[PDB]
Amino acid sequence: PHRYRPGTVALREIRRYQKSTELLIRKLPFQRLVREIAQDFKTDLRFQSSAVMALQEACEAYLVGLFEDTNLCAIHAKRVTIMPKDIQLARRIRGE
Amino acid sequence: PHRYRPGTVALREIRRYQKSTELLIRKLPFQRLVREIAQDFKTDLRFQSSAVMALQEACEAYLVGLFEDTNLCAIHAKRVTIMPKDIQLARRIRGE
Amino acid sequence: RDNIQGITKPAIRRLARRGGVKRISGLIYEETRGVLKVFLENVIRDAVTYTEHAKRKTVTAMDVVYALKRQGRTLYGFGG
Amino acid sequence: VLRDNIQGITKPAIRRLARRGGVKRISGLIYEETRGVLKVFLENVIRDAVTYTEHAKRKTVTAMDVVYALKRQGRTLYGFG
Amino acid sequence: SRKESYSIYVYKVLKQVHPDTGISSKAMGIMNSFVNDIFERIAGEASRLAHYNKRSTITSREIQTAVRLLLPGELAKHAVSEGTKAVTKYTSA
Amino acid sequence: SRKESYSIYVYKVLKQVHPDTGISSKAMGIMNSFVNDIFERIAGEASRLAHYNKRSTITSREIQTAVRLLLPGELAKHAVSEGTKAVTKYTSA
DNA sequence: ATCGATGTATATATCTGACACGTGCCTGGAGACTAGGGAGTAATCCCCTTGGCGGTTAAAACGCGGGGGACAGCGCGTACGTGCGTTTAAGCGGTGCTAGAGCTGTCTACGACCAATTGAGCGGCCTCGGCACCGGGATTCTG
DNA sequence: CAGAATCCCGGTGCCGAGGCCGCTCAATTGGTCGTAGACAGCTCTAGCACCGCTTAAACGCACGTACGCGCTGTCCCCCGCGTTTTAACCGCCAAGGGGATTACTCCCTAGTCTCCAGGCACGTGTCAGATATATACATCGAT
Repeated sequence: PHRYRPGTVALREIRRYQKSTELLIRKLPFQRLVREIAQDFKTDLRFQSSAVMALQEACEAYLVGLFEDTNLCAIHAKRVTIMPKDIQLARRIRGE
Repeated sequence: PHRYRPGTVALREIRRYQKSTELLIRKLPFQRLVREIAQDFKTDLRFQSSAVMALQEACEAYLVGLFEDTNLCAIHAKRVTIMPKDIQLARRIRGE
Repeated sequence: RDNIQGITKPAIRRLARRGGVKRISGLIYEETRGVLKVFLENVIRDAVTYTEHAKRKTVTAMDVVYALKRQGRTLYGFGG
Repeated sequence: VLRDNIQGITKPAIRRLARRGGVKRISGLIYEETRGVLKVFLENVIRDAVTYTEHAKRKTVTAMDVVYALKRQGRTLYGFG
Repeated sequence: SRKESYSIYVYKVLKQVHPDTGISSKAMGIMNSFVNDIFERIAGEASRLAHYNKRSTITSREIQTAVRLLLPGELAKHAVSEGTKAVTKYTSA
Repeated sequence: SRKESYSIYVYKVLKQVHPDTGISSKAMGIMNSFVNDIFERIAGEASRLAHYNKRSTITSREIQTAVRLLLPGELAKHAVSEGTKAVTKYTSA
């Protein structure tokens, strides 16, 4: 059967997800995680349907931006694979 | 004659200048530069004696911080010589 | 609890793909989970503080908008 | 008018600043990049300082105008009142 | 209760720039938030500028200076002309 | 005419913590600017909290929440503890 | 297996003006009374958020063929640092003037506040077509 | 040069955008008058200019070896493909905890005249810190 060489599909996916607009995190797992973390500060809290969506949009934007910055640091070392030290360097330089 | 090996004087200067607190740029050449640039916006400007000092302190602290940041991204490439691309990369990641 | 495991590997891959990353090392996942957890913790602490000041029991979208606004990032589309 | 004074930021001063930052070895091209960066930095601060000066209808630039200009960018400087 | 918004004004402007084009509800909510954002930034800077001069009244000079300080060069260059023309026509009426 | 600064109160505290040390005018300038900075940050945050809830007055509840938001966890706990202690002594005076 | 040429630190006595303090004085915090509207209370309405039953699938988890990337070695030449003599002009100390920051002093143009008025705005119901989802087809580009 | 994957022509049908109607309370015109800041006049701070003596710093230089960069080498951490099996998806129905609004009322702050003392400048002096000379000994270097 026909088989694509390594990386052809990665580029196709890159184009697909750069052209799309939908959310990428599963709604239920995120909602359960939010309800779990909030329990340490105050018990029996309640959340409106739009608050979880606002938190999801902010978190997704933050991670996308951090990955964009990490990609520059990876190319600078003449590597292609991103590694934890690259994230650590980007975060240190950003002053987080 | 007598002659030290490469780098020992550099290290001695590093240990010296991190202990001291004086200014490193000449006061008068800098005052001329400040009166040079300000004239492009308005003529006959005057500067209080302390304003030039405030600008010099801000500029020196800024260059020192930029070089400190540049050094981290320089070591990451397994090099010891800093080069222009390190400054350009640091400024790009800082978002300015 | 195990709820942190709900952010499966494919979701992280999709996020990395949107950022243009072509090849990803297998250790990036635990670091990404650690980075996300502290961000969520930071935002929720502020949101819950605003909720508690109002004597409410339900957390509204305005409290999240103000938390993000204080951290220095502004969100458009949910209110305010 | 001064046709050119930015040449007055000498190579030794730049080396000393890199030394305070812990830089051990410096490439020969760093000097012109550093001059360009410093000039770009100074223009942005001076434009605001002059803007406050003109708004106040004064003719003398004052330390406080620089303090407020620096504050707007988030670089509050302590020591000059 | 009744909630105020600029939605009708945003629609009138859109109909003047593109009579055949329409706008969805999400875009109306975004524009309605963006307007309040810029409003708070300009009013904030005008407030700081008033105290440093010991003045008790905000005037058009404070707005003009705040606009020149916040917006980049070309945008400020056009906006200042728009405001000057508007105030001149209003006073002439 | 007569200016106003915190140099006296800073000196009283200095002589209470370390009765044998003095302070240069250069250090006094930094201590004077530090107080104006934190004062402005807290009053700003308290005003925003009061406006969002549609309240006309600023009370200790606003100050306590602002303190819990601006200061880190360890500084906030002690500051709030002694703030409430002081308020209790004042109200009981 | 080592030792001596260099540089740092530290120990002591002298000078001189920065900071602590004492005298002076004036403007702004405390005492005391008053008015009212802002805040704090319970009751009520009512809507929406918390949970389960059902079921059928979009998506995650499991193996592995095998690749092109990350990592190291030796090799080597030229960019940069170190050591020196010449000479520039900043630094410092002093003299003269005045642009212009700053302040007191005069008064009227501008605004806040009350009241009656009314139409531009928001609340809800209606409707119909750009959009959306589907199928079957033509065309692309990688290999 | 085969063909998996892609882009999109064309049909049905829907529910959201546009549009209308209802009716209220935010915005308008008019009058009153108390005072913030626009303005003139006057003062004297410190900023601008000018000169000569000194030598720390700067330039321009010689030069040699440490670092930046390059190929040859490799071995395995992952990309892409398929099967299992799942728990996430929609969809329909529960129901009372909590938010939103109303009317009551009391205690809290703002606002005012009175008045007297805390802390804002001026003056003074003395000893803390800046300075010059000598040397213990560590470190770096070639053999």
